[PDB]
Amino acid sequence: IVGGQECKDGECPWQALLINEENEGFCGGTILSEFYILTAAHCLYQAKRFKVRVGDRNTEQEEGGEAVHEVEVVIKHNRFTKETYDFDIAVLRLKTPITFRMNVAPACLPERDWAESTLMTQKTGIVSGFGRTHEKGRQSTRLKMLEVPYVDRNSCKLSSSFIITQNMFCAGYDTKQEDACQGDSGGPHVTRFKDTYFVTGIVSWGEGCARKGKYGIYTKVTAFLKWIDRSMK
Amino acid sequence: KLCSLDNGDCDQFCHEEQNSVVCSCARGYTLADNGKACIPTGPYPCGKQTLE
Ligand SMILES: CN1CCc2nc(C(=O)N3CCN(S(=O)(=O)c4ccc5cc(Cl)ccc5c4)C[C@@H]3C(N)=O)sc2C1
Ligand SMILES: [Ca+2]
Ligand SMILES: [Ca+2]
Repeated sequence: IVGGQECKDGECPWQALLINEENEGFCGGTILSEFYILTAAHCLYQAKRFKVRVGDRNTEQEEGGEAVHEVEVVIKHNRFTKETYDFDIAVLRLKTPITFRMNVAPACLPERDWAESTLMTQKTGIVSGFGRTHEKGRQSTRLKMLEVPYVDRNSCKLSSSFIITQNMFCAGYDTKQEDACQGDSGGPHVTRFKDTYFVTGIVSWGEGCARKGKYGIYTKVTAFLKWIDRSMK
Repeated sequence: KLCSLDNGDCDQFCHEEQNSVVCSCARGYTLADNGKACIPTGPYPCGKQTLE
């Protein structure tokens, strides 16, 4: 995350982190239930073997709330394309159930029509992660969050040197230097409504990070709610 | 205006049926008696920042 603030105790409890064999975070995920993590399909190519860490806020220290979970099944969207990053969505079924506690809790899945009409027309969503704090920086050792404006789909398309499909939306800022960045990918974009936080996106790609005239591109979760349902059996 | 008037007074999901508002809730909540509020079933309901 570029700009924004640390998630403070309790504030980003649906954050997960995909960790490589080196125990290093390479992508984010969102907690959906005791057994299921939402992430980006393009993330599955960042490492051959990986695990999921939940309950983490500071990778430098043991807070006691952390839990590593083995992945049992990787459910990649079959239509995923590396060339356009279209269908950038995967669900992970965990071997052992997540025990919800302080800093560990699921984000809500919304219903499609309500979400598109009510959530995605709000001013802002919240993206979070352990990713890079600037385009060329090192990843953050602190979990961060960032409020990101929904961006008008036609401006986003005008902005972009690449295709924005019906499975993507844009958020973030024209020139202000706050954005998601490398290693946030697969992480939560959530929308707050009356103090309840709903998954609205997955961190997908950008042209750099926080570049002037460029936006954060996110997987449009509301286009995959039946697909997610089926995946969680 | 129904679901467009302030979410039909629903805590969460608002649907217009016939010409009226019907409210509902994410998994892990039940609709209260008033038919609008969403009440958590058990501990750590979805979408709530944790306080303990
Ligand atoms: C269709 N293509 C899909 C993949 C893609 N990556 C592009 C890119 O410009 N990159 C530089 C920034 N990075 S990044 O810093 O790893 C990154 C990742 C996810 C992001 C998500 C958001 Cl929402 C914003 C910025 C992001 C930056 C992604 C990507 C790359 N080389 O890996 S352009 C592009 C276009
Ligand atoms: Ca820690
Ligand atoms: Ca920008």
